[PDB]
Order: sequence, then structure tokens, then C-alpha cells
Amino acid sequence: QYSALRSNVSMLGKVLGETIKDALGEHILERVETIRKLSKSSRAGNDANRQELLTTLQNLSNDELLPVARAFSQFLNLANTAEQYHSISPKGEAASNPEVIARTLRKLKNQPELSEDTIKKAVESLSLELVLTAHPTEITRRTLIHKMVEVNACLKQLDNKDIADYEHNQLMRRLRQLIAQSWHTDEIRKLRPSPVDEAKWGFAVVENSLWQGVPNYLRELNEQLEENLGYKLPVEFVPVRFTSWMGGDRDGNPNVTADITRHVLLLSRWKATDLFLKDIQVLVSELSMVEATPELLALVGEEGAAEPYRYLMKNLRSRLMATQAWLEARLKGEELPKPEGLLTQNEELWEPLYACYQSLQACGMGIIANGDLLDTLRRVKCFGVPLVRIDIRQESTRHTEALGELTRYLGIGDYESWSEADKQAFLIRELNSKRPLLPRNWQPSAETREVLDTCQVIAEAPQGSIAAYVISMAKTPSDVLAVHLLLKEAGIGFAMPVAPLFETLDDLNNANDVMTQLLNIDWYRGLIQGKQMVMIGYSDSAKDAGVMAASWAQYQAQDALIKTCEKAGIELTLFHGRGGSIGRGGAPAHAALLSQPPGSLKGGLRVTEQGEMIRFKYGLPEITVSSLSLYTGAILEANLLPPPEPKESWRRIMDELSVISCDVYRGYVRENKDFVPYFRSATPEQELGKLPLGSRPAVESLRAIPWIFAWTQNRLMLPAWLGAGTALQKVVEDGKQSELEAMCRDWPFFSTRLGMLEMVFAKADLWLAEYYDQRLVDKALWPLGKELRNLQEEDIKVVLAIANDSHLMADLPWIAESIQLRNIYTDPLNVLQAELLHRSRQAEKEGQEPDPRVEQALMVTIAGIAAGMRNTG
Amino acid sequence: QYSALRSNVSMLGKVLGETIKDALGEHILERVETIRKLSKSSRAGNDANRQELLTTLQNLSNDELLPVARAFSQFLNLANTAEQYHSISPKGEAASNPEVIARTLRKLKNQPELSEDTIKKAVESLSLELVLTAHPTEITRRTLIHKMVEVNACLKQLDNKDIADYEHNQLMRRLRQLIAQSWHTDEIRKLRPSPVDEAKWGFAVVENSLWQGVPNYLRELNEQLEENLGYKLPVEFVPVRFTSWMGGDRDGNPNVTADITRHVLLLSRWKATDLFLKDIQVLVSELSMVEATPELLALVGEEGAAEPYRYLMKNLRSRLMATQAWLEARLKGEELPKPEGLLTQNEELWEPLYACYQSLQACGMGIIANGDLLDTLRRVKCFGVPLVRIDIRQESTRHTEALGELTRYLGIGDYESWSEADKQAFLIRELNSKRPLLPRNWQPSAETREVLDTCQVIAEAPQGSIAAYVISMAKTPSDVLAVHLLLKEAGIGFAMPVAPLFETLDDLNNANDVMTQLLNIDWYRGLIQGKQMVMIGYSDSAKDAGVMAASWAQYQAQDALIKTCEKAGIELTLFHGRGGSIGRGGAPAHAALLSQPPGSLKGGLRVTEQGEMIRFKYGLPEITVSSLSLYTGAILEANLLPPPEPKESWRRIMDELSVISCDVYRGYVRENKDFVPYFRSATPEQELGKLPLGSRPAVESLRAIPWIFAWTQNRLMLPAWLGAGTALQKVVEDGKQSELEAMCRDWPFFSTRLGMLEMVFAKADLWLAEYYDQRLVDKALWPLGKELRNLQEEDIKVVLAIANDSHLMADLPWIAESIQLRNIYTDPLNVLQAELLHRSRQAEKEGQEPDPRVEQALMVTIAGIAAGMRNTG
Ligand SMILES: N[C@@H](CC(=O)O)C(=O)O
Ligand SMILES: N[C@@H](CC(=O)O)C(=O)O
Repeated sequence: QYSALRSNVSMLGKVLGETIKDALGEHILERVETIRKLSKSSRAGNDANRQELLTTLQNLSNDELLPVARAFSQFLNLANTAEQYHSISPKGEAASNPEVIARTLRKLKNQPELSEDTIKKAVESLSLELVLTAHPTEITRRTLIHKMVEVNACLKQLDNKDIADYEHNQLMRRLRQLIAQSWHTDEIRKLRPSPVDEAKWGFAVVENSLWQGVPNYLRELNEQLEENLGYKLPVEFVPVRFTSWMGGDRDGNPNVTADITRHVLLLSRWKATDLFLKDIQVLVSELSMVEATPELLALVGEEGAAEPYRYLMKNLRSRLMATQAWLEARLKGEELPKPEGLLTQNEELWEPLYACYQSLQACGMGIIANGDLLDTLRRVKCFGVPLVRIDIRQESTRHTEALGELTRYLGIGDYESWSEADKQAFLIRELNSKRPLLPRNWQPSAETREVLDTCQVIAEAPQGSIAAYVISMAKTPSDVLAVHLLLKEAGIGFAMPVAPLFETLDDLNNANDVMTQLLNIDWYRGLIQGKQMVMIGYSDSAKDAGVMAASWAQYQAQDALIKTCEKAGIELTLFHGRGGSIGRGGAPAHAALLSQPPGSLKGGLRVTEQGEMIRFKYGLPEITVSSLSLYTGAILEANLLPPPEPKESWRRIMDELSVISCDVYRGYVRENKDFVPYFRSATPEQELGKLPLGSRPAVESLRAIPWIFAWTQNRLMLPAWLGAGTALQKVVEDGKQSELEAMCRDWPFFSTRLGMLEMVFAKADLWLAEYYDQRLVDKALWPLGKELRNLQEEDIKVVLAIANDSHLMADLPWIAESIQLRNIYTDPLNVLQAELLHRSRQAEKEGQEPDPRVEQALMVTIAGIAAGMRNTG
Repeated sequence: QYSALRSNVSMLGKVLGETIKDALGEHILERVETIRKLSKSSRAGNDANRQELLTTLQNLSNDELLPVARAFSQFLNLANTAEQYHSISPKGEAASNPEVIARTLRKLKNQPELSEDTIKKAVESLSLELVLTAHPTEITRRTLIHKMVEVNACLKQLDNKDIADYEHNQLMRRLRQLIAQSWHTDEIRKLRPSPVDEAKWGFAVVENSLWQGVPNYLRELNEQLEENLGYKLPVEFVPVRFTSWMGGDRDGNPNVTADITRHVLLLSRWKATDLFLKDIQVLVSELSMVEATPELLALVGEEGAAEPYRYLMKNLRSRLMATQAWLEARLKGEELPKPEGLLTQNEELWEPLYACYQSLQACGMGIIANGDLLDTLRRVKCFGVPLVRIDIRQESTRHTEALGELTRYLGIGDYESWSEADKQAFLIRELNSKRPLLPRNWQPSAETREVLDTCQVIAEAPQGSIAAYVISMAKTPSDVLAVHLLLKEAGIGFAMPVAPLFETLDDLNNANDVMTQLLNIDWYRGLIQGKQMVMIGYSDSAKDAGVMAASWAQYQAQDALIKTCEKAGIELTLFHGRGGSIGRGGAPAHAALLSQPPGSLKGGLRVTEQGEMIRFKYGLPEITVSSLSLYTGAILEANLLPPPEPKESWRRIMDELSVISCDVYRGYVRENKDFVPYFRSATPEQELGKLPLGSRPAVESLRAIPWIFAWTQNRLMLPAWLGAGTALQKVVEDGKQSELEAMCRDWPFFSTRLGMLEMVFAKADLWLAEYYDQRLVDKALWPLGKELRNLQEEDIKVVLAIANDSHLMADLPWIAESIQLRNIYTDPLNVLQAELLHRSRQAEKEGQEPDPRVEQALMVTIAGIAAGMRNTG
């Protein structure tokens, strides 16, 4: 029963509607109401109201565009907040209810042939690391996280039956205030955000939600272990860590220079000082205890021995205040010797804090220890000094060029011409060399200098600020050895985890070969210290060969690497990229984590949280708890109860599925002559590049994000389904339909794969897709349009047939329902966006000036549409 | 049905009990449980358990005393918080429900012979000014306001039925944390607090409750005017103002020197900058509007004309940050020229803020205007630059000495010997003199210099920092003229309101004569600018002549002054002292404000909020709303519907009552030879002076507070009832009992007076009173003890008889019930305090050292007892 949800959306829409009424017009509200009516009509076949819609939109003046677009965008905004409130609300989906953890724990516990020590060890070895990434379509100048927390609080309070009418009146008064705020507090970036801006949004997510969320997650998790298993993890064990790529990822982004990284690195520390100060203030005042242990008194001895815990907190406050002061100078561009007690490592924070905990426990003040201090202890290890460690990522190709240029300058030869055996020879030689290689005062090209400067920032930064060096486009063993050489030349004192990123079908296919050669080099083996971390690029390989082939390729590569590393005694860590079924969030993700080759999470969960899903996965502290709890259950279950190995005939169905699907996908994307011209007309791809959407500067050249995003705006969702159904119907046509059904029933990998198409098919919309062709595509490309649309119609059948259902994502009614709601609310943004694109595109055709009203309205729909559709890849 | 209240106290006591169990013992919990059982028994007649109680207490070791006392004190603490939660809770007494205002407003509205314009004018002329005073028994080193706000929030959330069990578990987890905090976070001042400390507690009350409370009160009040009367007061009208005496009152307090006042004056400004900054941060970020009026754009014109409201807030932020910086230097003792934009006046804050409001309204952003800005606009006028204006107060006697010393130094004569006609002559002469009088570089005595220095601080401070100069002990017209002379010599540019404080029966009796002579002097008349403000000292006159005579004297004096000023065309402002029926809080206060001579609140409500009642009247923001709402209703009703004038025979019953009562009261307090010796034995009076309770340094010499407080600890409540009943029974005995009953039925002054004895009789406790005599008083004084106790037994009868009831404060069941609960919880503190006093008093007798454990336990009971008993005078 989704009645409460329906009530809330209606309510919020009434207050929003009121606000627009007050604000500036009843005219705009009529505009809005006419467009929905007319669009609903047109869809239901009325071809008279289709004309009326077309003339209605063409008659909108440029001064109506933005308000209309914002209007539609606001209603969608209210729907998602109603939707998200419902999810954590105990009388609704209840996402954050601690049973999520307990259900997993009970299942494990009463499973024969599962020793209790086996379960304990899996618990003690848990590890999660969530890597935040930028939001591709964040359209405003300042983060709205905190406002959202407030709107949700107001809804929580109104949920209480028995609320005295005066309280209700008060609550509604603030609610009205808050909605008016957003209608009138309009901010629209005029210029492309910068890596620092994006890095800043990530700090907003940390302070408005992760800061409270992680410790609550850790408290609940701990209560559940004791209740169900009979023990609590030790205080020193904090299995969660947050990392960011913001200001760390330079892959394809000129604007993320070594200077910016240096800066962002600095800012994080400034912000950790900001948040750590608030924690310590509280502690300085609340720890008025005077009873301490011999050991703790020793640690202060006299002076502050009459207010011991307060002493240690007072010291740290100063030490934090000192380093704060230092970093604001550095941020300003002022160089000045660093203070006596500058903070650089988490141990410097941990140490004293842990001292208090111990004496408080020892001395009978357990409940005080396990309160605010415990929360601070865990934030120390979860976020610490750097607040959020960053990851650096550059293409392999750029490292080759840096090293080629170097070698020709030195007269040694030209590294980018040598065979791969030669490069390894050269790299192992130099890696063992005690004489330097990088010329004292050199004059390389801009590019090369950037490569060199960035390793200098890495080297310069305090150990533990940078999590890893990711090599996008890794193809050979020399690609990994290359960055180790550069880091050595940059003077690095510690071992920095380097990770190849295989993100193509063939790279995926060669991945296990690439790593066994690497593991065979004794020098390499001893440098990683029994730990490797690979990165699987599902999203980019999917752009390469289609999702089915991509998926199967990934399945196979992880299975081979798990095995190879096991032989070799290396603790493998699979690093997951963006989207896919692992980035679905919620139940589907739990399913997806469990549907990976056995071994797969033995070395932890490390994932790239997609930018556009942060609100939906970590948007509020309770959603954070849900998300971390969901994942934690998946780790323990996947490690204690792995999926079965596929039957050999299944493997053969996958090979063939994979071939047919890749074959059909490339047929259109690469081989077909009309595609590109089609693609640039039917989707807003070109304009996604021009507008100020991401920090990167304004089919093989494109990147996954822009590929996926452009097709989602169009509503066809092309990238996430294309050859899958076609190959599946063909296998059905050989009478192997019952094997397909067994695979689905018995092989997690396969149901999960099939699951994922349904959701995509659930959000896709062929009426809208066709609407864009009619408004934006030239008549000669219409045939391709219908062709691709009919391909999809036929693919839902086969999938529905294999799944033995008639509705579409029938095992997930809440998600199905939530998709249904957003789909109606997103509807008119798509209807309006087609008019914008047409207005915008004819101005340029008529060699005219980019009207700011038309572009800003366009930017609103793009962000609206992206918000309603969430994950589509 | 007080079931929910009973549940909550039980719950909180269980968690507290748990906490002591964990903490350090089951032994202490046994100690606690034994004392209650044994004390309940002993009271119910069991004279075997009375022996057992006496031996039980004597056997407590000094290491058990404090924990036991704290224990009992904590339970009482939880009861008051349960009690206070209940009061504002909508499913309980509901103190803050806006109907309080509406009921008054409806009554007025449908009252014939009450023009709507008459009501509007009374509304537009409302005025309240609450003067905060120090808390006589604040025992800890840091304010606990904020913790209390939290405990109450936890209780609010648990009140919601339908709370998911996980939420309940979470809530209880914090609740446990918070209770443990207080059990273990023990602070006990070791040394007398200082005026700055006391001034600091007042800032805690302002930020934790008044800051939110005043604007909410103003919002509710405004919603109610529009709903019931059809109009809202204008934005510029903020009828409430908070003032403090902390660091302003030197009456009898050496430690409040001109230096300290200077300091406190400075600190307030520092704190207003602190709180005003938080308001402006919010505004700087939320006012992103770009549409402004001609006028507003003009005010910025270019530069910030692309972010206008944000401009003005950014300017003010800087200006605030500037003056903040300045004051922290001055606070430190550093003198340095003051910054360009130093803030000194509320207009400097008001101006810009009001500019935004106007354009926001003008431009269609009404809802944004009436939100956070409106809250800041009202705090500007309510608290402003100084945060809380202070009042200065010195005795008249000290001004005489300053001026005598001056005059003998100058060879002019000796002012403190001249008749009163001469002094006025001298004062009017000098007040009109253009030649100075105060010697350029003089050498007076310490005292005189203090008097001179303080007027210098007054003069030096920015206009609007000081509300008024109060003259305690004012007896003649020269007393008021004296301070005007001194202020003139101190160089003062504005007219400073001076107020005589009549606080004796004869001064009260002469008060109207004193003011008509003052008003007859043309010079004086033109200097006050049609405004005088008198201060009535009910509490001290009661110490002089007993409560009945005091009350009647006050009634008569206000009636005469109202009349005199009306003739003369002067807007009189009665300033109310401490306690009495006006300081009862809640319903009784509303009754009491209404039972004052007609005219009485025409010039506003100005009251001295008693220190020990702040938690109960302004402890939380919703209690603030209740308190201000209650008072506001009383003002409008008292001004539009005054009480009837007393029948002449009533006036004659009052005269006689007054005489008999004063006669019996002085018989004991002054005339009786055993009283003083009795008094110092039976009450903890001597120890209230020695211990570090107030900031003042360690029967006629005593002050009201210490008089009242000492008798409240003893439980006899002597000061608040003594001769009243005795005179009343005597008048009954002449057969005038039916006139007494008509007076009560028809004369508000009289029922109110009678009401007030009941409450006192309700909290008094003759079993305990007698217990202290038995443990602390020498056998020869026992007779006086019983005599005074039997006096009270007989006084309840007569009062009950006149009131036509059998229970005691039967018209107020909630207050009756709440008194009943606190009485049981206070019970054991009184039982323990007798043991402490005996232990403490024999140590000194045995010329021994003040054991710190015995004194600290004693300090806990004193504060406990004072907390449970609230207002007793
Ligand atoms: N995350 C959901 C879709 C959504 O909630 O937008 C899914 O993977 O099906
Ligand atoms: N203020 C109440 C007593 C109390 O609540 O303690 C009264 O004047 O009766």
C-alpha cells in the first residue's frame, strides 16, 4: 500500500503550487497544467492533442521557458524526496531497520557446515571502501544537501499521528518556508564547475550525511553482532573508509592539473580540522571526569592531573587549531614554516582519544566512553586527517609519452617504439638502479611535465592522503611497471598501490595474462607486499562490445584473476567501476554482489559510487546506514556462501550469447553508416559537451558517461540493452529456451544480468524516444529510429518470456512503483527538452547567439531528467 | 489523569538507578532505598523506625554522604524534567498552545462596551521587559541549560506512539548516555561564583531558550491577532525586551565593582556578536534573490548590484566580525583604536536588515522575508547590540556618603547633616550649575570612588546599554535628585531613568508623598520627559511588617502613584521586585497581574524574574512562549478590564488585618527574645552565608533572599505566612467571616492574597520542621518551635474556612499535583540535610576543619531543596 507516499507527493505539490501562485503567476501554473494534460492525452493516441502540444510548446516565449522548466523540475524534486522519505520511514519500506543486518546474520548462524569461528573470521576481515565520484549534471552553484535533510525532518515530524494542531501548523509553516526557498533561491552555474567545486560538493556529502551515518552504521552493526552472534568487534576495528576521485582523476581532464590536486589535498585537511574541531569541543566540555588510570595520569602527570581527560582534549584542540591555521595560509598561497604540533597522520588523532576511552572503561565510565568518543574514534579511522583520501588516475598512454620523451632526451632510445619485452627490460633495469634518471633541470612538454608534476604531488603529500594510482587503459605488464618507475623518480618513500584498469573486451580478455606475467617477475612480486588491486571497467567495455559480452568478459576475468592470485598467494582486491548491476543500490546490489565469481570479495568491497546516485545512496544519514548495512550483508554472505560454479553448457550459452550480442551491438554503433548522424540528432549529446555540466572541458572517442547519459535523456536507453535480447531470442529459436530458464533459476550471474535489463526496459520510453525523432531527426533517419525501437519491443518479450512473467521487474514492487511515479513526473521535462533542443539547435544553424534563457532551461531539463531516471547503466 | 507523568518519572528513575548500579554501587542504591523507606515509615507514626533512621544517618561514612546526596538530588532532577515536559506536551497541560492567547482575545472581542479601536490601541501599546536576576543556589561550575534541552527532546520523541522499535532503542540509547553524563559529569564550585560567572549563566539562558523563544512567541501572538482580531502588528513593533541585573546590581555586593560592570558590559557585546554572526551566516547564504526595488538597488548601486541582499548581509557580517575582534582585545585588557565599522547601536543592525525585508516584500518574496529575517529583525530590537541591557542598583545611603565626603572636601558643608529641604536646595542649585563640582584629581575613600567610578562606566557606555538606575532604600525626594547630580558630574549625554525602590512599610507608605513633591519641582518634571518608573519592594517590606501588611501597603501605594501621575500627565511604570504573587508564574501570575489597582500596567510590565525560577519560566523555548503569552494576555485584560474598586468596608478590614498581622509578625521576629537564637539553630541560615552560594561575599541586617531561603530549607516557610492567618481568625471571631468571604469572592486583590498562602501552606512541612528542631535545636527552644508550628496548623483552617474548601489550592489541580510529586522527592534531601548540618556544626564547635565532603553534600541538598520547592515567597 503506497497511499502515504501518494499523499505526501500530493501535499508537497500543493504547497509548491501555492508558492508558484504567490511567487509570480497563475499563468505559469496554467502552462504547467496544460503541458501535462496535453502530453498525457497525446500519448494515449489522441493525434489532435499532439498538434496542440506542438503548437503550445512553440508558442512558449523565452521568458516562460525557464520558469516552466524549473516548475516541472521542482515537482520532480518533491516526488524524489517523498520517495526517499518513504524508504527509510518505518511505516514504509524501512531501509535502515537493523533487521537487514540480522536477517543475514541469522541465515549464516543456522546453516550447518558453517563453523562459528569461520563466521567470526569473516566478520573480523570485513572491509568496505566507497569511492565518491563527481556528479555529471550538478547544475547549481551551491550544494543543497543540508536543505534536503531539513525537508525530510519536516516530513518525519508530520508523520506522527496525534500531533497537536498547533505543532502541525508550525511544521507546515517551516515546510512552506523551505519550499519557497527553493523556488526563489535559484542558482545556475554560468560556467563549468572546477575540480575544487566538485571536491567541495564531496565535503558537503561528508558533513551532511557520512559524518553521522558511518558511526550509526557501526553502532547498529555492533548491536546486531552481539545480539545474534554473541560478540562485538573490538574498538580498533573500523571496516569502512571513504575515498574520492574528485581532484584526483585526470583521465581525459586537462583541468585536473598537479596544482589543483595539491590544492584539493590541502583543502581536505582544512575541512577535517573543521569537523574534528566540532567533535573535540564537545569532548573538552563533556569529559569532566577526574578518575583516571595509573597509565592515563602518567600520560599527563601533574599540571592537568586534576582534569585529566579534559587535559588531553585541550591539547588536541590546540594542535588541530594550529594545523588549521597553517593550512589556511598554504591555501592562500603563503609559505611559512609549519607549527610544532602539525597533524599529518591519523595516529596523532587516534592516540590521545584512545587513551581516554581506555581509562574511562577501566574506571567504570563505560557509557561515557561508548558515546561521543566512540563516534570520534571511528571517524578518525574512517575519515581521519585527510578527511577523504583521494585516488590519482591517468591514462597509460600518457605515461608512455612521458617516458618516451625522457628516453629520447637522454639519448638512450625511444621507449614508445620498443617492443614490450624491451620496455620491461628497460623498466626493470631502471627500477633496480641506484643512479637517478630524471634530469635535474629539464624542459619537457606541457603534458610530460604534468605527468612528472603529479607524481611529485603524490610524493610530497603525507603518507595516507592518496589511496591508489589507477591506470585507465592498462594493456600490458609494462603499463604498470611504468608508473612504478615514475613514482620512484619522484622520490616516494612508501609502496603505492598501482592498479591497471582493463576497460575493453580484449583488455578484459587479456587481463589474466597481463597479471600472471607481472606476478612472474620476482621484483614486482616483492614490491606489492602480497597485495594487488585490479580495476574492472564494465561500463567502458560495454561501450566497446555491448552489455552481454562485457558482462561475460568481466565474469571470466575476475574468475581467472581470483584463481591466479590464490595460487600466487596474493590478496586480490577487485576495484569496481561505475554502474552495472553492482551500482544499482539496495536489494539489487546485494543480489549483484552475491552473483560474482566465488573469491570476488575476499579482499573487500571497493566501488566507484556514481555521482548521480549519491543522493539516493548516501543523501541522508539513515540512507547511509541502509547502504552500508546492505553492502556489509553482501560481503559476509558472498564470502561464507559463494554461488555455484556454472554448468559447462551454461558457459557455452554465454560464449555464444556474448558473440551474437557483441556482433549485433557493433553492427549498429560501429558498422552502421546512419548511426552517428542519427545519434547526434536524436540525443542531446553535442549539447551535453557544450553546456557547463561537468568539470571536463567543453563512437570510439566518446566516454561511457556521455554515451550512457545522452541515450538516457532521449529515453531509448540504447547502451544498456542493445544486442542482449537479440542474441537471447536467437538462442530461444534453437530450442535452448529451457536451458536459458534453468540458468536464470540456478545461476545468480545470469538472473542478475537478466534482472538489470528489466529495470532499463522499465525506465525506457518509446513514445518519447519517437517524439524526439519527430521533432529533432531528419525524415531519412526515421527508419533507423523505428528499427531500434522495434528491436526493444521484441527484447522485452523474450526477457519476459525467459523470466516467466508479464509485468517487468515483478520481483521488486517498491522499486517498480517508485520507477512508475518518477516516470510520470519526468514525462514533461522530456516533452519540454525536445522544444529546447530544437530552439537551441536552430539558433546555431541560423548562425546566431546562444540565448541564455534557452540554455538555462535546457540545463534544468537535463538535470531534471537525470534525477528522475537515476541509474540507467 | 497524570498517568503519563507518573510513567515518565518511573522510567527516568529506572535508567538513573541503572546508571548508579553500573557507576559505583548497589550499596548506594541500598542507602538511597533505605532512607526513603525509613523516612516514609517514621512520618506515618512508626517511632521505632525514627530511631532506625537516626542511627542509619549517623552511620553514613563521609565517603557515602556526597554520592547519597547527589543520588537523591538526581532523582529530584528527573522528576522536575518529567514535570516540565508534561507541561508543554500537547497531551498534558499544554502550556504553549496558542489558545492561551486566543482565549484572552476572544473574551475581549465579544464584550459589549469595548470598541474595537479601544482593543487595537491596547495591543499597539503592549510592553513587557523581563529583568533576569542571579540564581541564589547555582552549585555547579558550568551551565546545564543545553543538556536539559536535549533530555526534553528525547522525551518528546519517545512520546510518539507507533515508534518503530529500532527508533525507540536508539532514543533510549542517547537517554542513557545523557543520564550517565550527569551522574559522572560532576562539577561543584569550590569557590564563590563571580558577577561574571553569574552574567555568563544569563547568556546561557539567552542562547539556549530566549533566542528561539522570543520570535516564536512573536509569531504565535501575531497569528492570533490576525485570526481573532483581523490585523497583525507591524514589523517594527517588538514589545518584548530582556534586561539583566547581573553585573549591574551592587546593592550589598562589594564584588560588583565599576571594573566588573565595565567588563560585563563588554562581554554582552561580545556575545551579541557571537549570536548575531550565526544569524547573518544563514542569511548570507539564503538570500540569493536578485530582484530588488529601485530603492534597494540604489542602496548598493553597482558592485553588489548582481547579488543585492547578499551584498548587504556580507557587509554586516564584516562589520560584526570587526566589532567582535575589537571586543576580544578590550576583554583581554588591550586598548587599540576602534574599527571603521564598530557596532554600538541597534539601528546599525536594524537598518540593513529592514532594507532587505522591504524589497523582498515589494518584489513578491514575502514568505522569505517573513522567515529567518523576521526572526533576526525581532531579535535586533529584543536583544540587540548589548544582547541584554543591564540595570545599575546601589543603596541611597551610599550616594549620600559620596556627596557628603565631596561637600566636606570642598568646604561647602556636610550634606549628610543638612535637613532634607537644604539638600534639595543644594541639589537643585548644582543640577542647574554650569560650573563643575567634582574635583579634577581627587582622593576620596574606596567607597566613594566606587560610587564615582560606576557613574563613569554608565556615562562611558554606549547609549542603550543600561536600562535604569535603581535606588534601593529610597526614602526622600533628595534620594532621587542625588543620583541625577552624580550622573551629571559623570558627564552623561542622555536622560537616564532613575527609580526609587521603596522597600519598607513606611517607605511604601510615604512613597506617594515622596513622588508628589518630586513632581512639584519644575526642574525634575522637565528632566524625566513625561516618564517615571517606581520600584515596589514587596519582598523586603514583607520582611519588615509581614506579608499581609506588606501586600496592603503595596496595594495602596500603587493606587496612589497611578492617580498622582495621571493628574500630572506622567506615564508611570511600576517595576516589580522579586517573588510575591506576581512572580508565581503561570495561571496564578495571570490572576495576580489582573488583581492590581486599575492603571497598574498602563505603562507596561517590568518584573524581576527570580533566579531560582528561570528554569521553570524560561528553561526551554516552549516554556518561554508560554510565559510570554501568559503575561501578554494579562496586560491586555488588565488594561481593558480593570478590577473593581474595593468596597469601603473591605478597605477597613484590610487596615485592621494589616495592623493585627504586622503586630503578630513583629511580635516574634523583632520582639521575641528566643527567635534569633531559634532561627540560627533551626534553619541553615549561617551556613547559607558561609558556603560558596551567591556572588555576594561570605533580623534587620539580613536580606529578603537569605531570610526566605533559610526558612524554606527548614520547611516551615515562616516568612511567607506568619501573621496573616492569626489576624484573619481574629476578624472571623467578630463575625465578619461573611465579609471576608465576599472580599474573596469579589475582590481579586484579596482572593489572590489568600491564594498565595495556600501554595505556601501546600509546600510547608511540619513533620520535617519538627525534625530539624529535634536534631538541631536545643531543648529550651523546642516550645517556640511547637508554638510556631501550631500557629500554622490553625492558619490553614481559617484560610480553608474562608475559601470554602477542604483540600488546599483546590482550584489548581495540576499545580497541586506537581507540588505533591516534588514534595515526595524533596523529602529525603531534607532528611539528609539535617544530618549534614549537625555534622558540619559540631566540627566547628570542636574547633575543627571544614570537611569538604560534608560541605559539598550540604551544598547539594541546599540546591536540591531549593529546586523542588521553587517559589516560596
Ligand atoms: N536503483 C533502481 C532504480 C531506481 O531506484 O531508480 C534499480 O537498479 O532498479
Ligand atoms: N509556581 C507554583 C508552585 C510550583 O510550581 O512550584 C505556584 O505559585 O503555586
